[PDB]
Amino acid sequence: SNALFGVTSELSKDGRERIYRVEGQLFYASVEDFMAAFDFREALDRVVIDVSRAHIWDISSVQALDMAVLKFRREGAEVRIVGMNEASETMV
Repeated sequence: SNALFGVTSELSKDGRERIYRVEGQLFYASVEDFMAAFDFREALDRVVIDVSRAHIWDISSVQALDMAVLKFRREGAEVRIVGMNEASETMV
């Protein structure tokens, strides 16, 4: 479900970088919805995934973030995560 989390994004003026902003609760039950939030095929030099406003609750949701990162990297982007420390405090 995407009831408990949201993803928005903003593209740079040159179209070369996209920042995704994730907010709310990330649980294993919503992994497929989380994946569907990203456009992995976009021609980008850089992707930022900002999870500073999100809470990761389980290791499946960590692995889903890692997979989104890997998929952007395989499509040629330099990828960085912002807010991992804050998002990871809930990983219980």
